[PDB]
Amino acid sequence: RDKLNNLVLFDKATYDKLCKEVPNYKLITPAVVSERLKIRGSLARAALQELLSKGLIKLVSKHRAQVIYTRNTKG
Amino acid sequence: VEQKKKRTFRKFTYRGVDLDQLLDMSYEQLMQLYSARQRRRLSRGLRRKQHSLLKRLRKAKKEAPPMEKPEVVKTHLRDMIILPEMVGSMVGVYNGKTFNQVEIKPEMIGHYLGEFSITYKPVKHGRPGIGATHSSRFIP
Amino acid sequence: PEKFQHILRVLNTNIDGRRKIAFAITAIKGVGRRYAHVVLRKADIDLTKRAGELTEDEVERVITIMQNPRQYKIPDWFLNRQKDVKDGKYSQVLANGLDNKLREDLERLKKIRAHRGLRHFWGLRVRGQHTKTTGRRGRTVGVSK
RNA sequence: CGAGAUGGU
RNA sequence: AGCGUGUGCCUACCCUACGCCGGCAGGCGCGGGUAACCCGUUGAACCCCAUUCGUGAUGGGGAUCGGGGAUUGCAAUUAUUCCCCAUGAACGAGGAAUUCCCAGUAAGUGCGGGUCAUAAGCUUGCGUUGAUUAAGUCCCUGCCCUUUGUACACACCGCCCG
RNA sequence: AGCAGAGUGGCGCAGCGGAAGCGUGCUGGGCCCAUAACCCAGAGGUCGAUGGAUCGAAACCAUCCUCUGCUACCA
Repeated sequence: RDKLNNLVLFDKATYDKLCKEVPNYKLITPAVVSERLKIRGSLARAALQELLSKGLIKLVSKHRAQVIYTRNTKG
Repeated sequence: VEQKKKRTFRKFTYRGVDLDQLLDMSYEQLMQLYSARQRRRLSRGLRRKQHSLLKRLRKAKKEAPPMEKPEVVKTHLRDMIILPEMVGSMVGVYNGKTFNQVEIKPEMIGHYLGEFSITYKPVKHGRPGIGATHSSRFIP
Repeated sequence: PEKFQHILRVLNTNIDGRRKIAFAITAIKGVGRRYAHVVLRKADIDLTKRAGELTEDEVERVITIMQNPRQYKIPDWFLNRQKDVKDGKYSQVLANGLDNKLREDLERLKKIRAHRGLRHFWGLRVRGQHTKTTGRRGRTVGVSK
């Protein structure tokens, strides 16, 4: 029997990584951000809306149960 | 009674009032202190020939020797509510075959007379008999 | 973030400063989901923040509202102690005060030896339930002699 | 071609 | 959506629109219906669209138990049923075994009728969303027909030896 | 005194340096019309004192304690 320990707010070692990792991923989604950065799904939802208003990522699709985002139109 | 303060002065009362005040109040005032079931029973209840117990109780309170307990009045009326008229009184309440005596403490107010005289014996088990389990079968 | 304090002590009980404020204060006994929302609504606190994001004067505003509901116009029909039997007051009872209020209620029933007080003392079901087939907590007994 | 006894209403 | 019920003939109770008071259960007033005519275009649930939570016995689960308020009734304590704040158990897909099912079917989802002064976790009907796997066999448990053997006929759960 | 065992978690037999060990007894359930055979699951848990390595001590190792067993003696 085991436990995760996901963060509720950022710190600079993980917030600078959020801004550096943007071009690396073909698929951007709250769950893949959560497991890869060790972040709660509600912080992953909030972080991906900021990058969209900064113009750094493209929204592919939205629905109640599933958002989808991708890299900024090249590569 | 065994305990000080209660319904006499300061922080222990019924709903904020003393025993001498509960003995001044009318049934119209008193039904604001009782809870919803006792309030419905007093509001709806004409009490046709159920006042006869209260006459026999106040006779026994009147005619007792000075500083000594009344004799028992014995009754079938298990669904009577304890009124503030009934405190410091001896009642025998029927049990389906016998009368059990009660000394009415003032903490009993608003309860039924039938709540203090119980209709059965607490269970304590003897060993299980034949047929109690699937393996218990008897062949001659 | 501010790296602020993320565990805090409120009414002789510990709150995790890591849940949403309306679900952090329900760690206090006497404070359910329904009552915690109404207290924060009278206290003028935004429900969106984490419990470690409240300032020192914001927690004192919530604590002073929980202990005196009737002066901040929380209704009488909301409260967990109504016409208390010994002194006629209306209030909400919290923390170690709720333990003692139940402790006094069970002894008050036992002292006059009413049927409720005897069922609580013998350890049996107090409300109307049957006892032949449910609530079993002993051991299996064999038929052998 | 494994092992497969017995019989209060 | 679809199937139904409705002023009880001794026996004394029915189904409800609309307005006003109350957080709620509920209360007062005033109309229609003995019914393809009134409740009623029977504004049903799952489902559908948007929000919040974040793998934590957790905002999953709701047993157990304290205090207060209505309604039925001649009477509610061993809590009739209903409403409100609080308390917050076991339980993380279940050992040897074992039941039902082949198409608008299984399973999911809610609504009528019966019993009813008060009241479905039962049962008997109705609609709505809607699959996977088969088109076969006699192996296991049984049924039908024929040939065959018997010391059975109380009929193999039979009869019988030291 | 020479050498060995025990010091339950459930009667009894005492495994091996992993928190029961396995054959057996007891108690309950399945299978059958039913009893035996067979199958499955249960039983509240520092196992005499004092030190030391360990994730760990009835069960890896010291030093004391006591009764048995075979030899056989401080008596």
